[PDB]
Amino acid sequence: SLALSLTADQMVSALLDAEPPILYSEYDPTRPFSEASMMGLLTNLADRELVHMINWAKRVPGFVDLTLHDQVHLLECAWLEILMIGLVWRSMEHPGKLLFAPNLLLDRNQGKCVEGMVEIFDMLLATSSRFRMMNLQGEEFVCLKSIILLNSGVYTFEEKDHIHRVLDKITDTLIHLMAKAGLTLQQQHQRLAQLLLILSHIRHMSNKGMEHLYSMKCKNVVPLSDLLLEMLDAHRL
Amino acid sequence: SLALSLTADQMVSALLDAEPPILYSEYDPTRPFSEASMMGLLTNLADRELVHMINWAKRVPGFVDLTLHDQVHLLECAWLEILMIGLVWRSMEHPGKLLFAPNLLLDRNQGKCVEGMVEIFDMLLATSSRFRMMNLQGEEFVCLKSIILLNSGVYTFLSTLKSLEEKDHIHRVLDKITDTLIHLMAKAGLTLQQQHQRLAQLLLILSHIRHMSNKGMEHLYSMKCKNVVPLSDLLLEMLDAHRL
Amino acid sequence: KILHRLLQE
Amino acid sequence: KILHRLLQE
Ligand SMILES: C[C@H]1CCC[C@H](O)CCC/C=C/c2cc(O)cc(O)c2C(=O)O1
Ligand SMILES: C[C@H]1CCC[C@H](O)CCC/C=C/c2cc(O)cc(O)c2C(=O)O1
Repeated sequence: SLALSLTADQMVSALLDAEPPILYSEYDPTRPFSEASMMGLLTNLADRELVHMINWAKRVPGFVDLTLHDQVHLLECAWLEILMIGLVWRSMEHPGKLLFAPNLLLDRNQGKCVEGMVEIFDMLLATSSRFRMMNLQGEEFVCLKSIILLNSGVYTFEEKDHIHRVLDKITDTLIHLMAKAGLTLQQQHQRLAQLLLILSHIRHMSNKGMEHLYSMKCKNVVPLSDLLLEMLDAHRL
Repeated sequence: SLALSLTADQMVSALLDAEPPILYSEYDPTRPFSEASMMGLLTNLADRELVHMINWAKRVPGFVDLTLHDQVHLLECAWLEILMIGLVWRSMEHPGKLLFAPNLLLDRNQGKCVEGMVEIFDMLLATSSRFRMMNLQGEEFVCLKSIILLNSGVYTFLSTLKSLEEKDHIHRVLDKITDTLIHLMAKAGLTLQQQHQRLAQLLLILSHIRHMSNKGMEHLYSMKCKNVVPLSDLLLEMLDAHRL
Repeated sequence: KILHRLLQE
Repeated sequence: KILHRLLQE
């Protein structure tokens, strides 16, 4: 496995290079927001982001070593967590707002447009605030995003052993980054823990987001694409 | 605050001493299970465990330093995660089974006696297997459980102001528990690389525990509406806090 | 709330 | 399933 063979610097470079682009939304300022139109913008954006994610995932060391069924499973379990951590990262330099896209920057009040949405906005904003508080680095962000991909569905499966080997390698990588940044050994494990504990909150937000998406579907608020319907169905709500 | 002045060994001792007792079920082993009977036994047990959990939380260093409102918030957010990690710990030496109580040891297939329960059983069993695979130690377990208490709801308040004193303090206490985990691993003879790897492995399990709690909360909510079982007022309040 | 009362006992 | 197809594309 070339994955297990990578140095820390090589792992970081591979991850940084695999990063998807920031996409634009279909926002049209000529019409007022409604619940349905905001949900339409967000689901359309998610659909576009998902295609780039699928191809990003293939570039995460170790991922293509798995069977298609395991790849499907990991992405099915983690897709919304991955979208969310990306959103939170994009939004770091915009306190009080969520940068869904460069032409779609929303505050919590605009979140109220959609039933049950502001609660999720609030959690994402608190997570972005936490990233700011910690001065989360770009190199740390990409490690965290790959950890989510490999970890979230791993407990719902040799293949497992391989996944855990890749995860250990990403841990070594995070430690390497912190050491190179001048953190003391004690600060190293403290920060590693702070970062990984955020993943519990991201899991929580994803779970609530999945419940919210299911509610929008069940109330016919917005047409969901076939991809989103299958990603949602995987969580069997 | 004594919390921030405790040594690693002192933290472990405090957490070991705070441990709640293992309760028995009122389960009559001579009578077969029905969906109603099993849910009655499990909800009854959860209610009794919750009362002991509240006393345990008060003994977790740093917890009583918080306002009553912040204490309530953390427990409301983390209660099912805490019950679950305890259950997984109890069941670690019973492959394929869940030791809800010494006289209520249920295996994978018995989760089928309850609608939608088996899926949760399976996630819990996979967690116990993971614990077994890692050889989780009792000292590590109590650290992980306290981390869940302090972490799960910490971002759902700090929310100023000026109760940023609350958040920062909690994060300081969390760092102390991280220090304690690493101390235990160093004491166990792990290399630095193995310590960092194991710490990450342990904390990543907390993500799975969060997931299980969220699924569990939906199951409990559906059991309430199906009126399958009468639920205590405490249980109903802990459930309503998640406003499903 | 019940939890509020138990945390004071 | 769509995701299955997309992973091969
Ligand atoms: C605010 C949140 C609401 C999720 C439930 C929504 O019901 C999920 C559908 C809307 C998707 C929002 C979304 C899109 C995207 O491209 C990236 C994202 O991080 C999100 C997202 O976080 O949506
Ligand atoms: C299996 C799981 C199902 C939770 C949903 C159930 O709907 C929640 C009510 C049943 C409680 C189960 C339970 C009780 C307890 O004392 C400790 C526990 O860990 C659990 C528990 O994990 O319940």
